[PDB]
Amino acid sequence: GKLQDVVNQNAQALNTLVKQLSSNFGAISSVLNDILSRLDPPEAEVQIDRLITGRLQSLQTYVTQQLIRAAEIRASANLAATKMSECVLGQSKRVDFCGKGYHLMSFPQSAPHGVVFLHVTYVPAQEKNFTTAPAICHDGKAHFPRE
Amino acid sequence: EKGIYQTSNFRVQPTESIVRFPNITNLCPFGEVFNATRFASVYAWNRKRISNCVADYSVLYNSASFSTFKCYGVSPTKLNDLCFTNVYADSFVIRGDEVRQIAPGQTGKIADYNYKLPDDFTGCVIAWNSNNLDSKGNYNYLYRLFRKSNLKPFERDISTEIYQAGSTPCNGVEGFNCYFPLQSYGFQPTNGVGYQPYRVVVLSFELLHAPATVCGPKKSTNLVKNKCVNFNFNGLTGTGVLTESNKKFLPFQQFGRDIADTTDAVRDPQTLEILDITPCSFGGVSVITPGTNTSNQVAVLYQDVNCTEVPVAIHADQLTPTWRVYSTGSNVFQTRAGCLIGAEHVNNSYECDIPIGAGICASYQTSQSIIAYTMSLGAENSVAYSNNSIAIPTNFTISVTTEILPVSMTKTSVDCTMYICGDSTEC
Amino acid sequence: AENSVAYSNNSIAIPTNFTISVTTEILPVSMTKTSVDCTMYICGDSTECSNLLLQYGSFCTQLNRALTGIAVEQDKNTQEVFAQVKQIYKTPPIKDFGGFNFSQILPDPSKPSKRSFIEDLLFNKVTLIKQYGDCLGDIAARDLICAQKFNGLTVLPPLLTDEMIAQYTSALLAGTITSGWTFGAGAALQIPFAMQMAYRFNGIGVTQNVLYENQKLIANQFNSAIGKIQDSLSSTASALGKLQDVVNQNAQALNTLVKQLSSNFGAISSVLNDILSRLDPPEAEVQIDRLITGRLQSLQTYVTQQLIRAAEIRASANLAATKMSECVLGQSKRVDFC
Amino acid sequence: AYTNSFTRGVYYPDKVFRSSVLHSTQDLFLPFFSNVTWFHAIHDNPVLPFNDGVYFASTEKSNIIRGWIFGTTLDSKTQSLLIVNNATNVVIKVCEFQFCNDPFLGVESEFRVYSSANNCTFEYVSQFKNLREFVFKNIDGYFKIYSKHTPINLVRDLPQGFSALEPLVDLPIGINITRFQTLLALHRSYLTAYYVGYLQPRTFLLKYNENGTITDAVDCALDPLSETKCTLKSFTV
Ligand SMILES: *[C@@H]1O[C@H](CO)[C@@H](O[C@@H]2O[C@H](CO)[C@@H](O)[C@H](O)[C@H]2NC(C)=O)[C@H](O)[C@H]1NC(C)=O
Ligand SMILES: *[C@@H]1O[C@H](CO)[C@@H](O[C@@H]2O[C@H](CO)[C@@H](O)[C@H](O)[C@H]2NC(C)=O)[C@H](O)[C@H]1NC(C)=O
Ligand SMILES: *[C@@H]1O[C@H](CO)[C@@H](O[C@@H]2O[C@H](CO)[C@@H](O)[C@H](O)[C@H]2NC(C)=O)[C@H](O)[C@H]1NC(C)=O
Ligand SMILES: *[C@@H]1O[C@H](CO)[C@@H](O[C@@H]2O[C@H](CO)[C@@H](O)[C@H](O)[C@H]2NC(C)=O)[C@H](O)[C@H]1NC(C)=O
Ligand SMILES: *[C@@H]1O[C@H](CO)[C@@H](O[C@@H]2O[C@H](CO)[C@@H](O)[C@H](O)[C@H]2NC(C)=O)[C@H](O)[C@H]1NC(C)=O
Ligand SMILES: *[C@@H]1O[C@H](CO)[C@@H](O)[C@H](O)[C@H]1NC(C)=O
Ligand SMILES: *[C@@H]1O[C@H](CO)[C@@H](O)[C@H](O)[C@H]1NC(C)=O
Ligand SMILES: *[C@@H]1O[C@H](CO)[C@@H](O)[C@H](O)[C@H]1NC(C)=O
Ligand SMILES: *[C@@H]1O[C@H](CO)[C@@H](O)[C@H](O)[C@H]1NC(C)=O
Ligand SMILES: *[C@@H]1O[C@H](CO)[C@@H](O)[C@H](O)[C@H]1NC(C)=O
Ligand SMILES: *[C@@H]1O[C@H](CO)[C@@H](O)[C@H](O)[C@H]1NC(C)=O
Ligand SMILES: *[C@@H]1O[C@H](CO)[C@@H](O)[C@H](O)[C@H]1NC(C)=O
Ligand SMILES: *[C@@H]1O[C@H](CO)[C@@H](O)[C@H](O)[C@H]1NC(C)=O
Ligand SMILES: *[C@@H]1O[C@H](CO)[C@@H](O)[C@H](O)[C@H]1NC(C)=O
Repeated sequence: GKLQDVVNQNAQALNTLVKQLSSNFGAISSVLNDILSRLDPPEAEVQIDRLITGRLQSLQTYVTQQLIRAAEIRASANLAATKMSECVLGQSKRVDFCGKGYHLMSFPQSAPHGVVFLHVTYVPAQEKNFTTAPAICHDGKAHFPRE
Repeated sequence: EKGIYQTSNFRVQPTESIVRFPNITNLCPFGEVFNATRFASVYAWNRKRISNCVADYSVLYNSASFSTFKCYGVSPTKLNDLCFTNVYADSFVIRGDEVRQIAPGQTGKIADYNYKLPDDFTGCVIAWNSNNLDSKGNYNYLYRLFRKSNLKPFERDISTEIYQAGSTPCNGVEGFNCYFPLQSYGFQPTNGVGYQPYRVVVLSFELLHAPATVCGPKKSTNLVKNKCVNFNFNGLTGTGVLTESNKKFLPFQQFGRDIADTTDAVRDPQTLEILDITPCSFGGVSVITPGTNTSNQVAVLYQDVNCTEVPVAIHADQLTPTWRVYSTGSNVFQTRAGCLIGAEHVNNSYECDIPIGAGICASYQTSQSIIAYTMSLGAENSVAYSNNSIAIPTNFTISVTTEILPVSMTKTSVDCTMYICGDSTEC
Repeated sequence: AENSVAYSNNSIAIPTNFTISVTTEILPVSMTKTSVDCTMYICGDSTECSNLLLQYGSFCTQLNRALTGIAVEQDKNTQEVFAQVKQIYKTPPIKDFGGFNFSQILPDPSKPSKRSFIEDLLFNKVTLIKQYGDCLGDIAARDLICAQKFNGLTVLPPLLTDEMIAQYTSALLAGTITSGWTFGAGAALQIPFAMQMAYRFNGIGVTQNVLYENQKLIANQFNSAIGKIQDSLSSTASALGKLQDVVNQNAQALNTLVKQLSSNFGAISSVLNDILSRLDPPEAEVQIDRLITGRLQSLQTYVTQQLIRAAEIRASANLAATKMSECVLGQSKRVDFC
Repeated sequence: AYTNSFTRGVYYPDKVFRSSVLHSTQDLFLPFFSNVTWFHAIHDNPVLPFNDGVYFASTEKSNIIRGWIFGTTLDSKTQSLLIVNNATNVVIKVCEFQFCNDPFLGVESEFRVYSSANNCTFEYVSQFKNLREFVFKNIDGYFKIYSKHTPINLVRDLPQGFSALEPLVDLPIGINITRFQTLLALHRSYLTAYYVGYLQPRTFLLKYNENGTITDAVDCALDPLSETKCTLKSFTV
């Protein structure tokens, strides 16, 4: 779904830009050639300037939204480059950076506009209760475990 | 698809339509203005005050016998709906070709030496020719030819000093290039148009800020409060609920404004009470649905509205009967996000499916129905802590999970000239 | 301060004591969720203005879709930081944690609330659905939320309540204090608290006998440092500046949007109904189109600034989620990260 | 002879009610801490220019100040305006007078002001512990007057606080004005205590309290601190 969202948002932005060409923005018609077929240049200029203003506004709105989306996908790609070098080319001690559990190794697969990581972890399973102590006294001396 | 959608907004329509004009019945002296026996010359224009009467402009502009009738900050159609402030009438006689110069921002020497309109002029200019009443050889209409400067707007200059036009003075004497500043119109019944006399009346007023005495022939109505009505207070149209107020207006004030430049307080013209004005009930509607692949059942959330004020907020019986499945009933439930209608409130807790807000979610469960519940955070658990026990694991599990990340997006370009202009060289 | 190191080729300095330190780090997670009804902002109730607004296309569909995207991202921001574990670990009944005293950060057992003492101090310092339905009487007509509401501007509530967020933080605390770092990797495994502290001392390169021999000094230093945090929050009034900044920026942007409704943008009046009372539709259209163009420009400026602010608070919430999982569910070796 | 104003000469600039806001206004005002000319009398009244508007104050206890003469040349070649206060009304008259050299009123009323009233176009009539303040304005054929009166306790000069002037009357007199002159009532009729300031185009920031009253203002071109206050739209920095 994260990869399908990127395809959907961009197809939707292009479809909105195409559909804004049927707005007249206060002119007599949205069709430039129908304005040119009915009017002479000194008062056809009044209609064509309205159409020009509306279409320039539509394009500038599209380009601003593209710059903000591009900044978000640049941060996602920086994170994926860090995960490639820290989980596929090494073993990582950062908690939850390369899966859930204790990280052993990771494998990359390619996807359309993206990357899938397969993380292999160690998860402890079947626990028992025990009695425990911090130290052990033998001959007036305290003994601590080495590991 | 399954989700929750903002779709439109609800808005209760007004119930009555009131009009509140001052109780007055006198008629305005427009016969004494238009049907005067002798008008004034243009360098000495006559200014008459009009006050405290009922004016019916439609008689004037419909039953015209007029040639020019131009209204400037106002339309002639609306003139019988407004009330007016500081109404004045100017009146003079000029030549036919010089009717052109009585307009905002215009040259000539009627407009420059005799009578100047301002640029922010509100009012009307009325003209009609008068050759039957202003003929023979008539030499009783003077105008000025030479001044030193240009006049200000609404400034009258009546003084005949000898215009010095050389370098040497002329002390009360007509002499070398020293002229008498007024020269008479040479009217005859034998001229062509452009030299025949015209009679001109200029009305001028302010609109909609101050208390008013002059207005139009429409009848007042009762004052209805605590309901949504369509009011009119001396020309100020609007919509809302009216309520008694504690604002003390000073006597030169009639309206009050907000920070959005919105009229929120008004003084009644007949009673002298101060009322406050507030719009009707409104809000957003959200529609909770499963997929249309699944059902055609919906629940509706009226956002931050109390549940007993909904059949006021949407109107009861101005909409279709298929909007009154979703206005009262038994599936009516009050959340902190507003009022929810059409869902059954259960007492369990689940993982969230369709979020509503402030802890409430919704799902399509069991036949089938739509339910609303408080969501659960997770399974309750407890640790067996003591000061000398430990738990050690005896086995393990090898786990494999996935993580998906976006890397790149689609590269696009636009050809600006083909988007904006197509293949038009003028564009 | 100017300083100098006494470097030599056969000299070393070794420390002979230590200090237990407790410090504070504050991070923004989410911002206020808003919506605009554009037809009520641009046109009010006027159906003439409303029919003229259809000539400009789908600009309001576009603006509403941008604000709905921001509003959904705020609830994702909060889930990502606080819902990391799915077991609600209950507070342990008898507090015997080797001399370490956690009573000011745990929720109080007599009161049925979920907030701790320090969370109470924090919620009484940021000066921020209830005045909606109100604003009929005229003493409630000088506050700013009714003038926002009457022009189509709305505030939406968060999906998780404050009580729910405090239940999440209570469960994360109970898990750490009874299990160390085991509950973040799997099931929770209980260990006594001084043994947990001894192996964390081992994690920074000190032997565990240093902790067992100085256990009471270490617990006293910790209890004093918690009390100092509590005093500096209980009497100092600028500590949460990063959280107050977000509230201030949002309220200022909404106030500017409300005040732009009193510009005429080159028309005869900024009041649409006063244009409609004085003119008939062919010359009223010229004035209403100027007003429409100006108000659309004001809305588009608001929506663009909101999207850039939403991106900044999204990066801050990503950093908060990483700090939760690497400093609360583990011990970290990155220098100055925790 | 001079004094200084400190704050005096602010008026309501429109007729709309407003409460609990700040508002920015550009109009013709008298600046703060200007020096104003002082005319006193112990035992003259010259012609003074008009200069886009005039602030006028006068304190009195025995009713010496009565009306003014406005006009451009004051010598029967152009029109002029006359305002005269009587025992129980006021007489406004636009008319081509020939004014005396030192006009006054006698002990009972002796109109020793003019000598030939001719071509008379407009005429109007309607109904130290006393201070009265006036603002006169002459824009595009009108004559606007703002007024306020208050009980003064002070010993020599104008007080320190804040009073805003309310509108009095608007008169369509249609003439050109350059100078003005004050009319007194002398104790003995011999044909032979007030302050004057001038208005400047300014920008002011005004505050309204809960009851719709102007209580405080900021003159935006006084000093850099108030320029900061006007840029920020607040009284607190
Ligand atoms: C109002 O009256 C003044 C006073 O005479 C006029 O100012 C004079 O204008 C003439 C223009 O030719 C100059 O030569 C004089 O020097 C001016 N005198 C003074 C004292 O300023 C002024 O022009 C008049 N205003 C209008 C609009 O006519
Ligand atoms: C370790 O010991 C504790 C304490 O005896 C066990 O916790 C109890 O578990 C039973 C389930 O069989 C519950 O009914 C009790 O309520 C628990 N007691 C407490 C105080 O929580 C725990 O199950 C033991 N662990 C293992 C793996 O056997
Ligand atoms: C540790 O867990 C594994 C489960 O992954 C146990 O292996 C299972 O043992 C049972 C009984 O011997 C078999 O029926 C299953 O088929 C085994 N699974 C697999 C994948 O081989 C293992 O026995 C456990 N070890 C201990 C000591 O408990
Ligand atoms: C290490 O530092 C601690 C301070 O944190 C010392 O403890 C203090 O010792 C003095 C004198 O014995 C007492 O007056 C203080 O009250 C102690 N403070 C606390 C918190 O107990 C400790 O003595 C130092 N140890 C060494 C070996 O230098
Ligand atoms: C843990 O710290 C708290 C500090 O808030 C201690 O609580 C106070 O203890 C004193 C006794 O010296 C009482 O007089 C106060 O009423 C307590 N305050 C509160 C808010 O309960 C608490 O006693 C400490 N825990 C232990 C075991 O000493
Ligand atoms: C003016 O007089 C004519 C007749 O001389 C009459 O027909 C007309 O109605 C009058 N108009 C007004 C406004 O009195
Ligand atoms: C006319 O207005 C006056 C103003 O107070 C009011 O007293 C009177 O009742 C009104 N007349 C009618 C018939 O309403
Ligand atoms: C509609 O729903 C049914 C049942 O889930 C599904 O089989 C069908 O494919 C859906 N329609 C489309 C167009 O996906
Ligand atoms: C809704 O109205 C009822 C009756 O006026 C009131 O008791 C209730 O408190 C209201 N709801 C809220 C959320 O205030
Ligand atoms: C849910 O529980 C409450 C008890 O507080 C009860 O009043 C209510 O009727 C229950 N709802 C249903 C549907 O049984
Ligand atoms: C106005 O009066 C002040 C009062 O001290 C004085 O400083 C200033 O010089 C005066 N103005 C002029 C132009 O002299
Ligand atoms: C002034 O007041 C007296 C007192 O009654 C009155 O007779 C007179 O008409 C008034 N006007 C003038 C111009 O004297
Ligand atoms: C003004 O008065 C004089 C004499 O008093 C007269 O001759 C003239 O016609 C009057 N009117 C003017 C100049 O408009
Ligand atoms: C505003 O008016 C109220 C009601 O008369 C009064 O109580 C209050 O004192 C007034 N405010 C001021 C500043 O005088």
